Amino acid sequence: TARQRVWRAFENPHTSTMALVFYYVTGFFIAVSVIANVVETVPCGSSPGHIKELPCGERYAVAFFCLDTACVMIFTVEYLLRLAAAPSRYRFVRSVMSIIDVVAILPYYIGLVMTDNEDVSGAFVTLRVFRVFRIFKFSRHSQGLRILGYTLKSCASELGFLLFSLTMAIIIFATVMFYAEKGSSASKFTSIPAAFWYTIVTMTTLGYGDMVPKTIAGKIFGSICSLSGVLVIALPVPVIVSNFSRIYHQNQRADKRRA
Amino acid sequence: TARQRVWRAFENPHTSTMALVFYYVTGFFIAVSVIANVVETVPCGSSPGHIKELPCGERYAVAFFCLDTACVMIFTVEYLLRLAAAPSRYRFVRSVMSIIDVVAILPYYIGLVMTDNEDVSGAFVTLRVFRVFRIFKFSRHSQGLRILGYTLKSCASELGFLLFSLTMAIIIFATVMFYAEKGSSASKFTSIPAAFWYTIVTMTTLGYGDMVPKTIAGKIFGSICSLSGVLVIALPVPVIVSNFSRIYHQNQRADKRRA
Amino acid sequence: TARQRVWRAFENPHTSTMALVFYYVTGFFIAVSVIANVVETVPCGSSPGHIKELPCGERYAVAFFCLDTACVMIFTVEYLLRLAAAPSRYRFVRSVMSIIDVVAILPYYIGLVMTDNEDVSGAFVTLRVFRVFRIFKFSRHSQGLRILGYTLKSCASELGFLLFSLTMAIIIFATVMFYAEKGSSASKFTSIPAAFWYTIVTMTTLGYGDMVPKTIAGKIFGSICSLSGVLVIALPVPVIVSNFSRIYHQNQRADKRRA
Amino acid sequence: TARQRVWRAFENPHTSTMALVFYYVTGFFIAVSVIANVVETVPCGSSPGHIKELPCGERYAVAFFCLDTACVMIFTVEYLLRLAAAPSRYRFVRSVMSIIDVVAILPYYIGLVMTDNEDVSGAFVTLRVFRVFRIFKFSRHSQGLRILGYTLKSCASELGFLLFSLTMAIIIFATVMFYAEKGSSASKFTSIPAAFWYTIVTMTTLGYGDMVPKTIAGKIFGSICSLSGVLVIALPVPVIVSNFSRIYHQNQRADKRRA
Ligand SMILES: [K+]
Ligand SMILES: [K+]
Ligand SMILES: [K+]
Ligand SMILES: [K+]
Repeated sequence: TARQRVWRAFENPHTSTMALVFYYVTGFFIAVSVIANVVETVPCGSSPGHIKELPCGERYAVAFFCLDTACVMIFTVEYLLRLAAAPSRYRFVRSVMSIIDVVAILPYYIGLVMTDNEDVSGAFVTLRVFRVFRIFKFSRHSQGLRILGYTLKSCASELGFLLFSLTMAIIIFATVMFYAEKGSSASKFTSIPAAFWYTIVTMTTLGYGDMVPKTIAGKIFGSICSLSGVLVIALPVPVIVSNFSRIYHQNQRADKRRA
Repeated sequence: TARQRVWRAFENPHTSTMALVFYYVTGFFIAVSVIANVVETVPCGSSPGHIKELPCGERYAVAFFCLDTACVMIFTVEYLLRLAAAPSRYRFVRSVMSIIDVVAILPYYIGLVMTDNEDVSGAFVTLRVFRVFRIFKFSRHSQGLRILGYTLKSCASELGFLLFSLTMAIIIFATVMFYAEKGSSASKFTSIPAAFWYTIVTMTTLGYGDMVPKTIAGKIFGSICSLSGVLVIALPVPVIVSNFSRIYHQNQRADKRRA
Repeated sequence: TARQRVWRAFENPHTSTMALVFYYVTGFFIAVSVIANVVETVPCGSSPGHIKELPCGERYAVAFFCLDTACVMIFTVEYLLRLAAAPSRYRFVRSVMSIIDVVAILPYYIGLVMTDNEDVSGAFVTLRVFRVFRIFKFSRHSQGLRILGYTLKSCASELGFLLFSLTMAIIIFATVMFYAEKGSSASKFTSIPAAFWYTIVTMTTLGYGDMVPKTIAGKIFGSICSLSGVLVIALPVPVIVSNFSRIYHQNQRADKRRA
Repeated sequence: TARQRVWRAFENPHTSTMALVFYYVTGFFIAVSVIANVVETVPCGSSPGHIKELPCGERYAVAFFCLDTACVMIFTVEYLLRLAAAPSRYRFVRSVMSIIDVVAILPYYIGLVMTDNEDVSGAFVTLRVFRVFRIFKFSRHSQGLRILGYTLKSCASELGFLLFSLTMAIIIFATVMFYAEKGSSASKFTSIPAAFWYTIVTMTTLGYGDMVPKTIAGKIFGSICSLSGVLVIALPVPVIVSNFSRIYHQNQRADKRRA
């Protein structure tokens, strides 16, 4: 029944002090890995023996590699233990969180096996991006009751419909703006996909201001887009508020049910 | 009983499998026409024998014309069958979906009969814009768009009042901003219609930043406009969500009446 | 009882057809006055006998003066009739709407009596601004049930508290940003009142981008300001939604009470 | 029974008219100190005998110092009486209003004892910033601030979770934007902390426009970030309004219990 004990330690950390300490140390390692990934891109000053400043990941490549490999060893042993402790190993692997784990650790090994092609580009940057997946294990650690997550799932149909309507509106407004502004001087509306950027920025009430209309027709349709954007940004608030109230009351009723 | 069978197959595609196949085929062609319209404006890049990169709709004008006319023939045939199978031709034409189909289908024929004036300026832009309403045919492919349109129809007098109040506030704030900003050096507030743009951008909380006040009075009234825009973000939500909720409740009442 | 008849015609337009036609013609004159004020600032092209283009109000000064004086005569006779028809003339004058009327018409007469000092500045622009008050008579004409107005009055305490808290937050964040950014190169945070503009723009989620932080401390506190701005723009929506629902239900219950 | 009478006069200014006078006097001095802090940074304009316009706090450093020390002596005396009249000195000091008073009152004395190092850089900025918390003493002058602070205390774990989730999303989006934008020419995404600014600006729907993506991948992920920001505008509203409504209901329950 050893698998039962280790699985109970993993899936339920507060039951045993050993489970709690393992949970806390692996959370600490997750946090240090995230911070190391963020910090290795910060340029170090004083330009030691170089024309320009180097990032922390290049000036201290060995140190950051040691930190990354320590974090990856911890994550790998933890994942293998979870795999060997799962009552249904196939079902555990089919879980989304196991997918997050595997896609978080495998970038390191892929970078290892491509050491011969050290000058790799496009795939190297993509692997370094995929290292961001380690953050998603925080929600395994900050696994507090997902009342907001449950309410977001409660509005999944509304969000899907809102995204479809947003796609329709974006295409329509982008067509209109491109044809209203294709002819301006040094125009940034060089195509309908180019106006996708303006439309998505306007309908979310960002307004960066890099692409702004310069024609009277362009400004009229940009105003229509702005009002549609006000509606877009404003709709979800009462929906989420009502759903959150309902779910919180359901959870309190379940609490008084279990008591 | 053949024409009415065809008509009910049009209304209810899920009944007959052949009707469902025709439904999915026309939906796929709608999506293809929309994507072709969006893509034909993209610059091809490194145009062969041309310094400037031509749009893909100009590099391959023959291929894009053939694809467009294929989609247009499909739409015209489908509309003609919808006209023949419809019991009341006048009322069916009066149905808003029929108007959408008509306004999406003529632009191709208008471009056809206008081939003598192939050197036009402006009108071709309007026709190519009107080609975008092929998207609205997707209303026939979703219950969400149908209920959204019903809600928008419900919020007609109320959203009209909100648009009227927004127009009032826009004129007031544009007046005060033009008069505060007309004297500035190299000012963009050259008139009150010119300040309509700044006012509508500020209320919607875009803030592109192309027109910003540069005087103390202008900045004061811009702050007032910004706060009024914060209120604008909230003004139409009660009406929209109340009408939508009423429609939702009546729909669930009908659904339980079905049971 | 003539005063009774004329007062009933004024305060209740739909009772008599004469009252309705007078109401509609004075509304038409209000609209034409508003449009004339907006249009007289639009620059006329072709620069007739001038170095630069003239606005419609200067190229056609006589025509716009005739239009303005016709509108002012109509407004003046209407206001005098209302004054002579009011059962309590002092109480009628004490009404806010009579104040709006008097402040809408008197700018014209003040401009008349200052014809000797035709080169007046600062007060002339202020009078032309005060001509915007004619728009507020639309809400006398579009006097439809102010459910939104009643709900806004229902939240008057909440809005007052929100403005006080907004003033506190603006002063605090402006102090912090000015002291974080007083030393940057060519800094636009030249004073705490200068940073009032940045703070009010950031806390409303405009982000024009003319004043942006350039220091690490400035960016940190700008991020705190941005989050506070998200809260500011987001709070009023559920409040107004609930109040609107409550007031609409109260009004429907009053309707079924009167029936 | 004199000390406790003084203490209850401090707690309940409306009881004794002399207590109310002292209350309004200290509130007026708080407002005066706040306005003096704000105004002393304004450039005086056309400095006599100086090319650069000095701030009013430097043109009249003696007058502003005298006004500041008057306000500080009033605050120090008022705090000393609050300390003497308080029954439990330790607990009263532990009360948050006492901490606010202390942190607002020391900066003047810290500047006093530091007069030897009158040539400091940076520390004086921190002290002058800490002078802004004289505003928070207005919490003693409003029930709205008190209930707002109680609500913020209630939304402690939940708003902590929201800040944690915002940090997670900010790190993820900053990573993807830095890696999409690091290769651009003259890019402002020089690191992941550098892209923290763009990410937090985009989620809050500011869009200053100083940092904008200039690559197709960057624009795609910026659009995703913009939509996530639209969701951010709605995420904390349910918690805030639910806790505030619970506090409001309990307050009305207590008020009717008073009746
Ligand atoms: K901007
Ligand atoms: K916004
Ligand atoms: K914005
Ligand atoms: K903006």
